[PDB]
Amino acid sequence: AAFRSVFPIQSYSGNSELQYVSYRLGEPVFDVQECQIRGVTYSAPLRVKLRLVIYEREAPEGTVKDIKEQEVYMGEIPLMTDNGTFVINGTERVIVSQLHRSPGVFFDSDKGKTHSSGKVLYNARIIPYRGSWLDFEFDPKDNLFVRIDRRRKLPATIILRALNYTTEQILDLFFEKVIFEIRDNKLQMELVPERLRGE
Amino acid sequence: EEFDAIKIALASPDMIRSWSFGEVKKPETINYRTFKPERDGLFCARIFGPVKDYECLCGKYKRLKHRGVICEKCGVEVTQTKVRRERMGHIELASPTAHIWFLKSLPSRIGLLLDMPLRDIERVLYFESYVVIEGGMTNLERQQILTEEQYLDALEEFGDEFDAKMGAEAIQALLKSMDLEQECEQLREELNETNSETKRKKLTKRIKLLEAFVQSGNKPEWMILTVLPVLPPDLRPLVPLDGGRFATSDLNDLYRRVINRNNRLKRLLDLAAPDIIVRNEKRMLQEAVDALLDNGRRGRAITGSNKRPLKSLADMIKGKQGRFRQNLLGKRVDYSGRSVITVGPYLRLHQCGLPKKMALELFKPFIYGKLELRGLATTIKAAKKMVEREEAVVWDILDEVIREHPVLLNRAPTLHRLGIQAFEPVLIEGKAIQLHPLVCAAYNADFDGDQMAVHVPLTLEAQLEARALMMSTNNILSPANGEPIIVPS
Amino acid sequence: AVGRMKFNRSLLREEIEGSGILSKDDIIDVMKKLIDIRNGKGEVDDIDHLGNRRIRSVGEMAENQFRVGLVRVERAVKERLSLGDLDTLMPQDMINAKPISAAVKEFFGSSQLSQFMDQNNPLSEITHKRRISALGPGGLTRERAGFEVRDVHPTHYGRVCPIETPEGPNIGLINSLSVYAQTNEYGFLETPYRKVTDGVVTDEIHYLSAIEEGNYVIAQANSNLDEEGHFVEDLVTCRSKGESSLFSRDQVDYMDVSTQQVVSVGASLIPFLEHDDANRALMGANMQRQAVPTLRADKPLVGTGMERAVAVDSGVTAVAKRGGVVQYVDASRIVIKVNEDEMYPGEAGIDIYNLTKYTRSNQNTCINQMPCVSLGEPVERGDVLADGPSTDLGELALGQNMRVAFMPWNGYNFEDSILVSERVVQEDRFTTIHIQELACVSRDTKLGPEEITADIPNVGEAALSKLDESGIVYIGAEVTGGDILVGKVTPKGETQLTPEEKLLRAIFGEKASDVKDSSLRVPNGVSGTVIDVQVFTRDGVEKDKRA
Amino acid sequence: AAAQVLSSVESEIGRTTDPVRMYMREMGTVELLTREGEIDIAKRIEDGINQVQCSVAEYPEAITYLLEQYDRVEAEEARLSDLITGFVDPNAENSIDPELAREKFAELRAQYVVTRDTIKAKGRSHATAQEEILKLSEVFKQFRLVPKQFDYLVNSMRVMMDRVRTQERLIMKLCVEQCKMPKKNFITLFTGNETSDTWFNAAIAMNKPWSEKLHDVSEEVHRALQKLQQIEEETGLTIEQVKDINRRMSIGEAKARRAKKEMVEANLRLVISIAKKYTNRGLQFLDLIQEGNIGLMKAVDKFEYRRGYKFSTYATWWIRQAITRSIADQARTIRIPVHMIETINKLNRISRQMLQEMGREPTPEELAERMLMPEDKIRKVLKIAKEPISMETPIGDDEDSHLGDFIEDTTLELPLDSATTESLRAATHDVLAGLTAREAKVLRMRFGIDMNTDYTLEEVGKQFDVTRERIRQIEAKALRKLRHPSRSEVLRSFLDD
Amino acid sequence: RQMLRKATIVNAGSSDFLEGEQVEYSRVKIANRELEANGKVGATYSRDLLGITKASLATESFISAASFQETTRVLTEAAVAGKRDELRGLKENVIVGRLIPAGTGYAYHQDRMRRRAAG
Amino acid sequence: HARSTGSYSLVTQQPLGGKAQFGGQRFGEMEVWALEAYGAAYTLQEMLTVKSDDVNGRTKMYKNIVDGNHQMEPGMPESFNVLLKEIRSLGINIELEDE
RNA sequence: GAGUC
DNA sequence: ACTTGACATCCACCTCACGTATGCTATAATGTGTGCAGTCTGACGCGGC
Ligand SMILES: [Mg+2]
Ligand SMILES: [Zn+2]
Repeated sequence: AAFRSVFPIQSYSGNSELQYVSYRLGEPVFDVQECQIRGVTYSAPLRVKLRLVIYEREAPEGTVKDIKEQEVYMGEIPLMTDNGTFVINGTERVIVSQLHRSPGVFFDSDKGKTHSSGKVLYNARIIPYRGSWLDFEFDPKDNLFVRIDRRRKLPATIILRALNYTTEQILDLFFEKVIFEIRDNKLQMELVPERLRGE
Repeated sequence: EEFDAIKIALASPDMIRSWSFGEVKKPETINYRTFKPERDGLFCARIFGPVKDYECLCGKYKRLKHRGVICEKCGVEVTQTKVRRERMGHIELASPTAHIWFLKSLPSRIGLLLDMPLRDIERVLYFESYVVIEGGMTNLERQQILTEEQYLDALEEFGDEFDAKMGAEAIQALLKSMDLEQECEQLREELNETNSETKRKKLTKRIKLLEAFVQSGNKPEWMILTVLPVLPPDLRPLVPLDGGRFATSDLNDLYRRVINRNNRLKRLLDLAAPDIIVRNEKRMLQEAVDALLDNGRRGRAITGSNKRPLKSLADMIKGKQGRFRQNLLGKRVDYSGRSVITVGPYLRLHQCGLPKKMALELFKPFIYGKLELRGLATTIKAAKKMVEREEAVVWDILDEVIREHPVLLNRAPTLHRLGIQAFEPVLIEGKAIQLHPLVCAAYNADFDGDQMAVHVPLTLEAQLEARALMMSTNNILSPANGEPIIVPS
Repeated sequence: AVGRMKFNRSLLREEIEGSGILSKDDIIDVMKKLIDIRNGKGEVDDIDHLGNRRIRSVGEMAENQFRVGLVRVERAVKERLSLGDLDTLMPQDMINAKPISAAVKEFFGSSQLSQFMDQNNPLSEITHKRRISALGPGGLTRERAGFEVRDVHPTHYGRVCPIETPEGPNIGLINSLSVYAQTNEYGFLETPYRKVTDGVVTDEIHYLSAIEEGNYVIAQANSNLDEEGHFVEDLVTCRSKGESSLFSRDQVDYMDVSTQQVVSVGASLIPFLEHDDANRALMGANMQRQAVPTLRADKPLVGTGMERAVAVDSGVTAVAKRGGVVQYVDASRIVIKVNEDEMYPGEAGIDIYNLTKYTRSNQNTCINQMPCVSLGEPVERGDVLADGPSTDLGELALGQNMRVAFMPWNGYNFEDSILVSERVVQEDRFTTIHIQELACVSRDTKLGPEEITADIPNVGEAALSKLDESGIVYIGAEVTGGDILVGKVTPKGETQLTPEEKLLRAIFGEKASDVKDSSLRVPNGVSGTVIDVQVFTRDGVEKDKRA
Repeated sequence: AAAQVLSSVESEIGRTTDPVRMYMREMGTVELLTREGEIDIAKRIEDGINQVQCSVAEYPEAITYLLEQYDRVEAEEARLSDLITGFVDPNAENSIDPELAREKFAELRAQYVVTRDTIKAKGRSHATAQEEILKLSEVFKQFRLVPKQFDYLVNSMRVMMDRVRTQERLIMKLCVEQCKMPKKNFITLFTGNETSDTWFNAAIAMNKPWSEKLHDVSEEVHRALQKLQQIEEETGLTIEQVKDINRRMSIGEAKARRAKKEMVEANLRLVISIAKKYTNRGLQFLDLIQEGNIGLMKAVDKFEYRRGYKFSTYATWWIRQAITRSIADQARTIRIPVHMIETINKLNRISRQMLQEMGREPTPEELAERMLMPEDKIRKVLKIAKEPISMETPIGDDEDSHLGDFIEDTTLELPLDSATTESLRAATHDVLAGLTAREAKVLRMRFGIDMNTDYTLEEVGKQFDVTRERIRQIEAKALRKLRHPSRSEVLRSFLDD
Repeated sequence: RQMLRKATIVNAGSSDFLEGEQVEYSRVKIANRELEANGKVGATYSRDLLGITKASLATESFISAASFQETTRVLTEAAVAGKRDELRGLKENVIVGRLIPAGTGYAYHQDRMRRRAAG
Repeated sequence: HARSTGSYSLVTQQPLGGKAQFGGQRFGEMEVWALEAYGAAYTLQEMLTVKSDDVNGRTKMYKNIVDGNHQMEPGMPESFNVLLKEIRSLGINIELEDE
């Protein structure tokens, strides 16, 4: 997962590149009991096959110049025991499972929550794995504000302006337009029945 | 030194000069190889006193025979190390810095005296905008904020009588010039006429500050600091861990960076540097002083090498882990012991079971004393060696000292006064202490691993108060209800 | 994958997977759902729903921390890629290791989720390994925590045991996984259930997540089963969508496999849980965790059957890989000859079990394995061959069983105080095994080399006699408080004595060299048997004869 | 089109406390004129320096000073170093051969003598003599003095101006603040006469009964004119030319000061980039960039436009130097000198090599070999390497302990220890009384027993009456006495101390 | 009784009273008795109620107050006023390691009090 | 565990903490309050001085106890001096009034 | 991390 | 009981060697680099809006 996310690692000039092939776990340098004795961390070597490829500037993208490759040592990775334990400087340690609020969307309501009035305050929370946080909430007079990286409160509409939506496109996508024909001196709406709903 | 009363007032830079026994010029602490303090450095013995009892730096003058002999070469007085607990040093800042507490702590005395809101003063101090000190020219008045562009377009036309500046220096100046007496009178008359009720409360507040200030005898210009006093070194010590490692106080880090920046200040003054870099350096100056006093009260908190906050002087005072709550209203104590509680059915009301080895240690000194009276111990050194060899005669005499000595039992929580009570303790071997069943209710104690402490009233008066006022037997009725507290269950 | 799945299910989309970055349409549509709820089209999702909370195992934690090492390394990598010459310099000269190993040691070493194993007993270990914390990075704080999150959420059913959490401030934060419960791919907790096809209880097992659980209608384990077919009662007892009550046979969709699936492991071991209030129940589980192995293992007479599984899984015992016949039995080695049926034509059929005997646990406890079977005996795959300390033949043996009588004694049993017989001492039951580690450390300073010697100022031959050549304790020595274990000497500075001490030195005439007694002594109160000694010499300095 | 943008953004600045943001904003005003933009100002530097050097040439004491200082060093046999290394240093637009020095000095002395007789003849600067004076001023200009000794020369003028200003300030305070005489009238008379006292009484000659009551402080008033008039004698420069030189030398100096500022500003941005390259959690941002600034100052001052090479290249090294040397200087609690510092650099950079090549940790032996020195110095440097640790480091996993709560103080003895101390002294005096008069007093002062001062064996002998060795035998006798167990039963318990 | 410790004056005697100033209820009663028996200008007062925190922060002793909470603000108050603490109460003595003005210490403490009366 | 006298704290000069150091147990606010309710001034002062931060006091009282005196002879809390100097360092003038 | 109420 | 003579030991004080402090390196390099973790509790007083 990590490898493909970053790789392949391309240089500035667009002619040299670093590519990832595959990895290998060695046999552990130090055994279980022994590491216990000397105060060592129990680990295996990780060695990874990496290839340096060089394009030419002048020839279009001719990978025909230089191809160098090898297996480099990238350090020792702590190994797990047969028990499911870990050897940490000569003492037995365990990593505990961790509950958190899962990334995605939280639709939260503040029932009472705040106010003498006792007004209903709705907030959807945007939780990533990795990155800053997003909060959308209702102002007391029903106006929509954003907390960006919960810094403070400003108008939601501005964001869509940044995404190059004119006020016209905004209201189009949100609200439902109604056709208002003006003929002679009479004004006539294209009305759907279930808009009179309790009118 | 026996005193009646203590006064607290605004300090003057010159008073700091009196306390201070020398100027701390260098950020360095000590020489890495020769572990002596450096020159005019933070632990310099020339200023703060000699580290070792009756022995100067270079080692010319050791011995009791020498007192007060001030070493010609090194300049250190030969005396008690104890002085390093009390002699203060001093630092001359070339830029008068503002005192953060007087500014950033609400409502802020500076702001209230000047009738000036926060941002104004801030932008002044930080060098974001200029301000009018005093104009012979009627055009502008006290406390006028201007931008870079407004200062030049206004200085083009006039000048001479026109005084405006930037920073803590300017604010210091505005403080000296302001007439406290006059302003008292001004505000009195305003209040005597239309008194918008809310506005009137603020008018009262300002006048009370002023009168309080002039009665106390404190001068406003003292809010701006020129001299910084430096804490005695023993109070911010530097010591070696046993493993070879060193631990030093965080104040010393802050102090060090304070000195660093201050020295670069002096350098850039000498250079006559462009004022942009000058202001930038003075901002850092204030950063370090303000971080020193109260870190994080300035906004951006300095972190330690980890990520955890560097702990400032103020923090040492205020916190619950600060000196008041950890070291002042409560403390670590001698002559105390502790362990698990267990039943004593045979114990009578005023008695408690006290484990041998605990008691042995508890009453060590009394042992030694009475050992020398009966001559059973040649001297005290022999008495120690006797105690370590645990002879049966030791116990006989221990018992005799312990006779009619009442000792104190404590359980957490100490809810009401009966959380601590006195008993005649009687020795039992075994490692658990025995308690009377009747008093379990008062302590809210029960046998399933609760731990209790025991203390020794040491003086005759202590023993007295324990047996009379604290004795279990004397206090049966609850301080709370009129009813009996020590009751069966 | 996680964020994407839950996000797409929040707005009622269709694609399961997605790209990491937020596509612009997503943003608009959620603001739509906010405006919806403000009008009343849809309603609010709960913070504490088990579908709204996700768990991190090992790999995903590892994943994240590995990515961080990578980030820093990327700055370095892209930097050195452009300066130098492209042809003659190779990949191996490019690559740094420091920050990789740094990131790793930070995770494993610095993390608060990484802790000392609880090795009081097999129970503590096994339980502690499956404990689940709400704290840590990206997770809840003490002040940030009100009532809602700490209290009992209905979704914890069959997933987390409700009754295993530390008392005091951390209560509600840390909980034990229930028995049969496991994590799906996504890091959501699932619980297994039996399918019920039109009234008939099948043998088919289906794991459901919290989300999926919210949908269907499931009968409790206690409902009575009609001859491996249908139900006893025409109106039956079940739960669905977070509430409980009555339904007819035909409406029955699913069912619990066993009662014990609601309970954690520790709690499962307590027998008549049914008759114990949860207040004390909770305390019970915690108590088990603080129990200590005596030497003698007496099998628990009143168990839940679960003691066999507990033992087996703890993994402190030896289990038979192959089965066959036992060739050699030692209180140190168990060697086993395999069934010819199972035996690989690759290697020989000889399985080896060197047993671990008498080592030091973290809590000062003793770690002692005892072989269970006898010589030349038959065993099969998965037979219990040697027991850990608190284990009998197959079973968890936390302790021992005694004849107890309920009644008052002359105020010796007052408020839960315990009266015990001398017989307990006499029979050596509940005699604890402790193994403590003591250390001695020889360095060098400006004051000169500290070293290890038998020579110490002003001590009797009492101490001298118990020491070897180098100043070392003899193996098997019986030692008490005040006794010196390992001799050490440290260089003193100047001795500036008071005038009185100057004269006295002269008078008795023992000058005494410029040295300090640094020797390691037995702390007072504790006393016992030096069983083994280990030494770590330096690489530079020459070895001691003891060495 | 710069400062007015600062204003709109500073209006938005919601009390922006970050000095980071403030500095970046301000330096953002100043753009960098490139190419010869810098060299524009380089020209102006050189012109200012030369103009004030023309002033030095015109001032007589300059040549007298030069010859006098040379003569001091030269008189002591023939030293090439010290004061000769400080002066001279004539640029070629070296180990100094006495041959060329004797030659180069010759023509200046020729010109000295030749510039004398013409001046006196008729006028100080009558036409012809003004032509020859210009010729002498061109001879001096050919030299460029080393800045150190040059500063001392400007201090021979600047300080003179300060004495001028100071003495006038005293006169003006005494006259204007104590008496009250129009400075307006002052202008004309002071310029017109200078040399004679005609002005004083000409002023009083316009009546005004205030000039009448001046008798009381008359003895002080014109006598203070003494100090002013005396400075004239001492220097021998005429008032008219004094004025011209002061102001125009002030001109030269001010050209340079106002200039350097421009250079600094346009290269501020360079400092920032350079610093941030080594802003590794080693010191701290602000600290480093301030030091970087210091490096830039160096660059501006030593840079010559004559080199014809790019500014950025040269300055880079000055600022980098400032940064590097400054971490070494400050940073660490224990200050570490430079050569030590660089050895440390070697350490960690080769650590990486050896760790990867050998496989694991670098043991001292192999490291010793690979770095070209003896093992001794390896282990030494190893332990010295470590920095100070936080006193209030939370070692309490729960904020139970700031490591201060571990600290034990060996300085203060226990009350147990004090018990040791007091009893021992008491016991000593008790057996002291058992000793025979003079014997007791001997030991008492020999060891400063109950006497602060322990006199040594010879000093004891001085007080007694000569004899040193007799006291060594009294010593053996007193030892014998106190070894008696009957007396030392009290002393015997301390046998184990 | 501790909560009603302080009062606000509407109207002066001959002292430093005035409009709205808040002083201890006991000190005001002092003025009462002296003035009314001799005549002099009276004071109209209103009794003021201060819960817990307020009452603690208003006490004579700034050591007491500073020991409680709000160390920062306390210090500035006191420093500016030039306040003088005579060490009357419990906590004051406590922190100085002095004998309490109560119980055992009351007999001896009134002894010390008459030592302050004698100059 | 139990302590008579042993290793003391560096800055405040009180006994260190826990059985770990052979430390003296901490006497908290609440516990102090107990003594307060009784009239008991001397025990209080013991806890305040001879048992904690007064070096001269504790040492002197130890040996007087060993000389069969049991006399108190109070001193001055070293924590108090610590406190004083920190106030001076933060730039506020605080001084002990003579009677 | 666990004990006490 | 005390001084002389001889030698032996030790503390002082001055000398020699390493430690310390500073200056220069001249292709060109120039507003961009840190850094994230704080968070949502919770009733409250105060100040400001
Ligand atoms: Mg209990
Ligand atoms: Zn000296």
